Amino acid sequence: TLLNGVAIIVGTIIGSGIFVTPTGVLKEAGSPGLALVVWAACGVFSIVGALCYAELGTTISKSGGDYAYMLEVYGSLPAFLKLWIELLIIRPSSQYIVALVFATYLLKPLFPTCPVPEEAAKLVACLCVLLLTAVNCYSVKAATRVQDAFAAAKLLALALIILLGFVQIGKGDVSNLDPNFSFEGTKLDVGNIVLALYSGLFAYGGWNYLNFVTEEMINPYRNLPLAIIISLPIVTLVYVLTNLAYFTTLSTEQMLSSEAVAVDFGNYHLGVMSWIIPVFVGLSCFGSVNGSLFTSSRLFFVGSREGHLPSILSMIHPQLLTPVPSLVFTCVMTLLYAFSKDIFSVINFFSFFNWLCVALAIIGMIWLRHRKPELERPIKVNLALPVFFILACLFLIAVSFWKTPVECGIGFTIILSGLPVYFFGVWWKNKPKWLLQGIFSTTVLCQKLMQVVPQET
Amino acid sequence: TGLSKEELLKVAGSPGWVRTRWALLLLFWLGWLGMLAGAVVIIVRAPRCRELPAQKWWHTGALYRIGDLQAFQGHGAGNLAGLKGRLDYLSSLKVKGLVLGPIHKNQKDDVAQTDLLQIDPNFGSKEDFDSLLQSAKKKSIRVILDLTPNYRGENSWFSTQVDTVATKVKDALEFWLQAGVDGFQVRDIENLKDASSFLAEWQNITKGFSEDRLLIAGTNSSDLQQILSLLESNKDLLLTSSYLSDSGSTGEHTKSLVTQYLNATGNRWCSWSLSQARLLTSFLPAQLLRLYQLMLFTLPGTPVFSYGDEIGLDAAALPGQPMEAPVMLWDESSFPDIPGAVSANMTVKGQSEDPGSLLSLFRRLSDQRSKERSLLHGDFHAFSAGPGLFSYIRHWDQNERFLVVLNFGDVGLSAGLQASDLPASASLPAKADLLLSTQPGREEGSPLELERLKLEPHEGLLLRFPYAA
Ligand SMILES: CCCCCCCCCCCCCCCCCC(=O)OC[C@H](COP(=O)(O)O)OC(=O)CCCCCCCCCCCCCCCCC
Ligand SMILES: CCCCCCCCCCCCCCCCCC(=O)OC[C@H](COP(=O)(O)O)OC(=O)CCCCCCCCCCCCCCCCC
Ligand SMILES: *[C@@H]1O[C@H](CO)[C@@H](O[C@@H]2O[C@H](CO)[C@@H](O)[C@H](O)[C@H]2NC(C)=O)[C@H](O)[C@H]1NC(C)=O
Ligand SMILES: *[C@@H]1O[C@H](CO)[C@@H](O[C@@H]2O[C@H](CO)[C@@H](O)[C@H](O)[C@H]2NC(C)=O)[C@H](O)[C@H]1NC(C)=O
Ligand SMILES: *[C@@H]1O[C@H](CO)[C@@H](O[C@@H]2O[C@H](CO)[C@@H](O)[C@H](O)[C@H]2NC(C)=O)[C@H](O)[C@H]1NC(C)=O
Ligand SMILES: *[C@@H]1O[C@H](CO)[C@@H](O[C@@H]2O[C@H](CO)[C@@H](O)[C@H](O)[C@H]2NC(C)=O)[C@H](O)[C@H]1NC(C)=O
Ligand SMILES: N[C@@]1(C(=O)O)C[C@@H]2CC[C@H]1C2
Repeated sequence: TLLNGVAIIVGTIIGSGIFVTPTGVLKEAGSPGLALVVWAACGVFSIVGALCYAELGTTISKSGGDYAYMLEVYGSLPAFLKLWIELLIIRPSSQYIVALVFATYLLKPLFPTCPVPEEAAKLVACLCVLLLTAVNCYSVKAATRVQDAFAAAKLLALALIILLGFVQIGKGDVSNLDPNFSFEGTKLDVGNIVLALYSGLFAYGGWNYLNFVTEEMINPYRNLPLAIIISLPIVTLVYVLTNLAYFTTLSTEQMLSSEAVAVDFGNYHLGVMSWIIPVFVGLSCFGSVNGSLFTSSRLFFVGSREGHLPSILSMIHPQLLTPVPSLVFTCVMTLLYAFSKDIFSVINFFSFFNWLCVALAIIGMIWLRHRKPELERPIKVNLALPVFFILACLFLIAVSFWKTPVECGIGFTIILSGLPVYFFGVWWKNKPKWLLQGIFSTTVLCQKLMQVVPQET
Repeated sequence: TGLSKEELLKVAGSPGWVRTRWALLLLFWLGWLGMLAGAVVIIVRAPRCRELPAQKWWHTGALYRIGDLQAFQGHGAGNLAGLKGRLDYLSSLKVKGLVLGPIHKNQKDDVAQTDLLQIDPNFGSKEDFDSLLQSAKKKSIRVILDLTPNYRGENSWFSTQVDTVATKVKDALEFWLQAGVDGFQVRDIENLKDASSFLAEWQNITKGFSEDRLLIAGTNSSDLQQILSLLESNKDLLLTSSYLSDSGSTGEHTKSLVTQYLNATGNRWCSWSLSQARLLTSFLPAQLLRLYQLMLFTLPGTPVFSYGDEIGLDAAALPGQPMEAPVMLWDESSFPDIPGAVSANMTVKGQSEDPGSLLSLFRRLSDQRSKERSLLHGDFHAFSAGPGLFSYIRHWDQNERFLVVLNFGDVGLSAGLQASDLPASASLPAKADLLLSTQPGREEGSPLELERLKLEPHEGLLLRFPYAA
C-alpha cells in the first residue's frame, strides 16, 4: 500500500546533493549549530512545496509535469519560456554539478590532501557524461537495471555514515566538538543566510519533476498526501544525522577546507578508506547523471507535440528504441558548462531560475483558483498554504539581486534570447518557402545521419 | 510535422549511409579515448602531495606560563579550585597548554623537608588537582607541571648533594604521569651539576611512559654554544632560554639571532620565547610589544608566553608590586591595594571589547596560528630587505602562503623586497593581499603592491598570498 509508496518517494530524493552541500552551508553560516537549522528549514519548505504539486498535479494531469501546468495556465510564449529555461539553465546545470562531484571523489582519494587540478576534474566529468548517454542511446532494458543497482550503493553509504557517526559519540568524547559558536553571529539575514538556503535546497531537489508517477500505480486516489508528511521529514531526519556525523567526527576547519567532506570522515574512522567512501559515493553520483537521462526523453515528447521544439528532436530509432536526437541535445548542452569556474557559483546559478519557475506554477495554481472554479479539484489545500509558500519563495529571488547579480544578469540574456526565436519559431509567417524547404532539408539530413523515425502516428 | 516518415525512410537511408554511420560512430570512441588517456596524462604529470608531518599537541598553538596562582586570580581565590573557573578565558586565547606550578611542598631551603609527591595545602588537594585535569581535558587544554624543586629560595636546585635531589625528580615523573598530567617543566638548569645528562634520562622517562608527553627546560643563558651543548644528545627537548632577551632593536641583528638559531639546529622544532619566566614587558618598551608578538606567532616553533603578555602587563607602570609576580588586572577592582591607580585601557575587561587593543591582536594571531596549515608546519625562508627590516615567508606545499614584514627602526621606510633566492614554489607576486597590520590605519583586505610598499615607524605587516605559478 503506502508502505511501498513511501520508499519510492524517498528514492527520487537523496541523490548527491548531500555529498556537496555540507561544505556549502557550513561555509555561509559560520557555526555548525546554525548550519543544522538550515537543514531543518529546507525540510519544512519542501513539505509545503511538494504538497502543492500533490494538489496541482492531480487537477490537470495531462503529461509532462511543470510544463503542461505552465501550458494550461499560460499557453503562449510563457510556456515556451519555461521550456527554454529548463532546457538551457536548469537541466544542464543540474547534471554538470553531479558529474563534477563524481570526478572529485575519484581524484581526492588519490592525492589525498591537495586541491585536485581543475583541468583534470573537468575531463572526468565529461567521461562520466559522454559514456553515460551512450549507454542510454543503447537499450533502456540495460539502462534501467544499471540504475537499479545505484540506489543500493547510495543508501548503503548513507546508512554507513550514520552508524559510523553514532558510535563516535558513544565510544569516547560525547559531543566532541559541540560547537554553536556563530549561533549569535555570522547571520547577515539578507546575504549569507539565503545562499545557505540555495545550496541546502539543492540536496532536496527532485520533489517536483518526478512525484507525479506515485499516484496512479497504487490507485490511492486521495491517500497520497498522507504519505507525503510521513515520507519527507524522515528524509529530513537523514540529512540531519549525517551533519551530526560530520560535525562530531570532523572539525569546523576541515569542512571549510576540503572539496570532499566524506573522505575526511572516511580517513578518521579506518584504514581501508579507498574501497568504501569514494566507491559507495562514486556510485551515487554516477546514478543521478544516469537517472537524469531517462527523464530527458519524456520531456521532448511533450514539447514537440505542441509545436515547439523542432521535430528533429523527439524521434526514436527503429531497432532498440532510445530517442537519439533527444539524448544528444542533452549531453551537448551539459558539456558547455565545462566552461564554468566553481561549483557553488553554479548552484547559485542553478537555484535562481529553479525557484523562479517553481514559483510561477503555483501562482498559476492560485490564479486558477480566483478565476475558473469547479474544475473538480480532488485535493483541498488551505487558502494560504500555497501563499505561505510563495511569499517565502519570492523572497529568495529578489534578495539574489543585492547578492551576486553577475549570474542573474546573464541568465536574463539567455531567456530574452528565447523570445527572438519564439517569433521566428511559431509566430512566423511561413511565406519565404526557402526555409520551409530548408527545414525539411535539414530534418531529412539529421534523420539520415542518425537513423531516426518519427513517433508512432 | 516536418516528418520524413519511417517506411519511406528505410529506402532513402541505406545505400552508403550504412558505412558513414558505422564510421561516424567510430570517431566517437576514438574521440573518447583521446579524452580518457588525455586525462590520465594530467593526473600523472600532476606533482605529488606532501604528507603531514605527524604533529603532536604542543606543535599546534602557544603555551601559557602561569607562575604564581595567588597573583593570577588574586587575593581570596588563589587556589586550584579558583583556577577551574578561568579556563573559559584561556580557551578564548586558544592556548594548547598551561605551564602550571610548582605546587608541591617546599618548606624552605631544605633537601629533607621538600616533597614532590605532596602538594601544598595553600592550594588544595589532589581531588582539587584531579578535578582540574579532568575539567581542562574536557576543553582540550593540557596541563604541564612545573617541577623545579627549590622554588622559594636562592638556589633552585639545593647547593648540597645532588643525586637525592635528582632521585626525587626521578620518582616524581613516575607518580604524576599516573595522575594524568601531560608533560613537565624544570627550570634554571644552569644550577644543575652535569645538566645535559639528567635531562636525557628524564626525557627517556617521559618517553618511557607515552609519546604525547613533553619536557620543557629553562635556563638564563643567552649564549648559543651554551644552549647547543644542552641539545647535543637530546633532540625532542623543548628549551626556553633568554637567547632573544638582548635588546638590539635593529632588524639585521634580530635576523642574525633567529636564522643562526635555525641554521645551527638545522630545522628542528624550536620554542620561541624571550625569557624562561619573565614577561615580555620586562625587556621591551611599550611600543615594541605589538611587534614581537606577531614575530613570535610566525617563527617556526611553539611560542611560549607568560600571563599578562597578551594585555601588556607591565609591573613598572604599577608601583607597590612584586616584579617577579605581578597582579593580573582583570578589571578596575583587580588592584585592591591602591584605588584609582588603574586606567580603563589597562585591564582584561576593558581590552576585551576594543578591536584595536593589544589583547585583540593576540586573539587574531592565535586564531590564525592553529588553523593555517602553512603557519603550523611550514618551511621557513627569510630573505634580504631594507636596513631596519626583518622579513620572511612561511609556506607549506599548496596552502595559503604568508609574508611578514617587520619594522624595528623608527624611520618610515619602504619595502625594497627583492627575492632573488627564493625557490620556484615560493616565488612572489607583485600584488599581494593584506590580512592585518599592527599599527591601525590600514585597509585590512586591500591587495597591496610589494614594490610600492612603505612602512611606518615600528609597524609590522602580516600579508598573505595564495599558491600560484
Ligand atoms: C545541438 C544539438 C544538435 C543535435 C540535435 C539537432 C537539433 C537541431 C535544432 C537545435 C535547436 C532546437 C531548438 C530550436 C528553438 C525552437 C524553435 C522552434 O520551436 O521551431 C519550431 C519549428 C516547427 O518545426 P516543425 O514542427 O517540424 O514544422 O521548427 C523550426 O522552425 C526550425 C527552425 C530552425 C532554426 C531555429 C532558429 C535559429 C535562428 C538562428 C540561427 C543561427 C544559426 C547559426 C549561424 C552561424 C553560426 C556559426
Ligand atoms: C566538447 C565536445 C567533445 C565531446 C562531445 C563531442 C560531440 C559529439 C556529439 C555529442 C555527444 C554524442 C554522444 C554519443 C552519441 C552516440 C551514442 C551511440 O552509440 O548511438 C548509436 C547511433 C545509432 O547507430 P546506427 O545504427 O549506426 O544509427 O549512432 C548514431 O546515430 C550516430 C551518433 C553520432 C553523432 C555524433 C555527431 C552528431 C552530428 C550532429 C549534427 C547536427 C547538425 C544539425 C544540427 C545543428 C544545429 C546547430
Ligand atoms: C635513555 O638515554 C640513554 C643515554 O642517555 C640511552 O641509552 C641507555 O643508557 C643507559 C645508561 O645510563 C642504560 O642503562 C640503558 O639501558 C640504555 N638504554 C637502552 C640500551 O635502550 C637510551 O637509548 C635512552 N632511552 C630511550 C628509550 O631512548
Ligand atoms: C644566571 O644567573 C646568575 C645570577 O646572577 C648569573 O650569575 C652567576 O651567579 C652565580 C651565583 O649566583 C655565580 O656562581 C656565577 O659565577 C655567576 N655567573 C657569572 C658568569 O659570574 C649567571 O651568570 C646567569 N647565567 C648566565 C649564562 O648568564
Ligand atoms: C649556515 O647555512 C649555510 C648555508 O646557507 C652554511 O654555511 C656554510 O658554512 C661553510 C663552513 O663554515 C662555508 O664554507 C660555506 O661558505 C657556508 N655557506 C654559506 C652560504 O654561508 C651552513 O650550512 C650553516 N653554517 C654552519 C656554521 O653550519
Ligand atoms: C589609554 O589611551 C589614552 C589615549 O591614547 C592614553 O593617553 C595618552 O597616553 C600617552 C602615553 O601614555 C601620553 O603621551 C598622552 O599624553 C596621553 N594622552 C592624554 C590625552 O592623556 C593613555 O595613556 C592610555 N593608557 C595607558 C595606561 O597607557
Ligand atoms: N535533485 C538532485 C538529485 O539528487 O536528484 C539533482 C541535483 C543534484 C542533487 C539534487 C540536485
